[PDB]
Amino acid sequence: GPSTVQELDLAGITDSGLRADYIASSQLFRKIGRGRFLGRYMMHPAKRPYFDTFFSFVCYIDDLADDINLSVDVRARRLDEWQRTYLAIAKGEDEHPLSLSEQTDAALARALVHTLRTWDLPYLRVPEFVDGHRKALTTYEYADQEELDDFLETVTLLPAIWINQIFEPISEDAEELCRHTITAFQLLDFIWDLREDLDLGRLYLPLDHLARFGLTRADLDRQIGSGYISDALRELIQFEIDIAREHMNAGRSWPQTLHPTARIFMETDIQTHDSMFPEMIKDDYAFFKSPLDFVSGRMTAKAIARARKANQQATRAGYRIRPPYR
Amino acid sequence: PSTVQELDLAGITDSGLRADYIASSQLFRKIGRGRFLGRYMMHPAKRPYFDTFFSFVCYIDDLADDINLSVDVRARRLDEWQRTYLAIAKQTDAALARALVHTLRTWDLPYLRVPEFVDGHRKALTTYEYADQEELDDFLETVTLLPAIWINQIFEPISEDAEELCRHTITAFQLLDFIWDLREDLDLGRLYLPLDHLARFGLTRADLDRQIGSGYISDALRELIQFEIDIAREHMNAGRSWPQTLHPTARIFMETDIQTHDSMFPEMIKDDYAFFKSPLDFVSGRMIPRTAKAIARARKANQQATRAGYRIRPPYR
Ligand SMILES: CC1=C(C[C@@H](C)O)c2[nH]c3ccccc3c2C(=O)C1=O
Ligand SMILES: CC1=C(C[C@@H](C)O)c2[nH]c3ccccc3c2C(=O)C1=O
Repeated sequence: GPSTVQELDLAGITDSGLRADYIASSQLFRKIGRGRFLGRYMMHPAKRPYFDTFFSFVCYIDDLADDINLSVDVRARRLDEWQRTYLAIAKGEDEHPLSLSEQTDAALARALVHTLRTWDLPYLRVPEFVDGHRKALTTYEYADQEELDDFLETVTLLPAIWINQIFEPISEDAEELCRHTITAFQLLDFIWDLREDLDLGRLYLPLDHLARFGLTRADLDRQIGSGYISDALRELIQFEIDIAREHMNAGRSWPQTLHPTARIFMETDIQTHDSMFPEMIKDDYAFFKSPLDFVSGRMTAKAIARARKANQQATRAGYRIRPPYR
Repeated sequence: PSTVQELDLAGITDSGLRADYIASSQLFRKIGRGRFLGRYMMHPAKRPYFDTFFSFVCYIDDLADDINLSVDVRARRLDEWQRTYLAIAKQTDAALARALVHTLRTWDLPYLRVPEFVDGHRKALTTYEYADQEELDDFLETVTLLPAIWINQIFEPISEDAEELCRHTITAFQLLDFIWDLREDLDLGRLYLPLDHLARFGLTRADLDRQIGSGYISDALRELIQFEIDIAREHMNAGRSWPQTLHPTARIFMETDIQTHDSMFPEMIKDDYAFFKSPLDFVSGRMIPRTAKAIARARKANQQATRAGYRIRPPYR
């Protein structure tokens, strides 16, 4: 964009090879993150290379894990291939990527290592996130909350608490409010995608939550999208929504514990996910009874103008991003 | 107004067929990534057909383009989808295929020629540049214009001229896409501007690879870019009246699509082609205010069509 050179210059990212990897990672985020990419313009320009690269990493691994053209075994192999490339770059054994996928892997890895080391994040623990995705690929149900927490801690919350530091907290409360907020987002995703995930063979609601309402997995498979849900399924849906609400409410202060330059982004992201609640609930949970055809809370202009002012003011008040890793 | 209610309006009552349409519509929602967002402007009774057709084009495009698979594996997988389709024309693979067959037969389209579209993607897999317009035309004809002239029929033309206006318009959209996504296609190793157009200005692929997105472009590259833009704009101006040759229910869809693509030209040219000098920051297929308003006007125009007495195409059976 008209400000990409401004962004890399403000961050002090001047090596020509490193700049190219940041740009490649940002373009990959544009392509895969799509609407999420526009959130970059709620961030301070000097912060955007790191915001882009971190989101790019999470979105890209998601995309490998979700690619409908690959079997689960081929997805697991692609995750292994990315992890191998990442670790080699992280350890300085760097290989020489040949294929397009290998080149993409390596460019993201090089920018990511630099981003994580810039922010004193545990760059050598990235494989734990990847392992969590690889495990999720062959995990089709969760017996109880403890089992679901394994997925949430490794796939959802590990990267969340890392980007939380890039948001530059101003109070010690931030990590815990981060965990509640992103948990709520992730639980919202499970509820919203219930039909699709069930069609993929995956139940992200804990089996003992179904048991509490006398329901089996087969009950859910038959009813979601069927035209009819039972009273017991309505109460289970309401149960899971209430869990999401409580996490959203327990994390509501998160934006106020973040640097002013990250606050509008997360205020806007919270509002966007908040809009999922009435869409799933209204018209006696019509969302779950039929495949509905509508433009949802996503598929942001006002926020960007407010952010542009907030970012200019931050700079004039002496905001200075920390220097890039050498 | 749910997918179930749209299938009801279309008269599609077979339970297995309905489930196949629902699957094709869910797939389109999943993978579409903002392509064909005008789907929301179509008359609800026709959405099962449009969603199945778009799902088909998106799915094959994405499979051919997925660099998580080798080119050789993508050719095999394209070939396998081809053979499965034809076999059915006589698991999500079979659902899409059954819905596609039914959509195509409902509209008197040559449903047995679907493999020519798949096979054109198969051939482009191993093609990384085109010597001239003639070689590029071979690619346009099977991958781009073959499905365009089929969905044209589903738009219910009111004049034989629709097919030619369709060809002009979609050719302009496709050419525009090559220019707009030049940086990404180059990164993926694909040059969609014919080699002899480069030569006209003394340029090689290395020049484009070096300059696009670098902060600098040469006068020769400016000229090549304007040359390709002029070709696309010529097609856009020739095909622009296409909606006036379509049933009124299809007009806001294509009027808005034409207008959105027409918006791309000044974005690419303004400020001395700044578009080509830095990395792209545009996200395609988003629900901007313009589009939302169009969907609102289309809702009212589709209700007017029904009040005027719009007979729904009888589904194939
Ligand atoms: C930073 C961030 C994060 C943290 C991420 C970059 O690691 C996030 N994780 C999610 C899991 C499911 C649904 C939404 C999210 C999100 C966000 O929306 C978000 O802004
Ligand atoms: C019907 C249709 C079509 C016809 C397609 C459904 O066969 C189309 N082909 C394209 C190639 C490159 C960029 C845009 C298009 C489009 C459209 O935008 C469109 O509406």
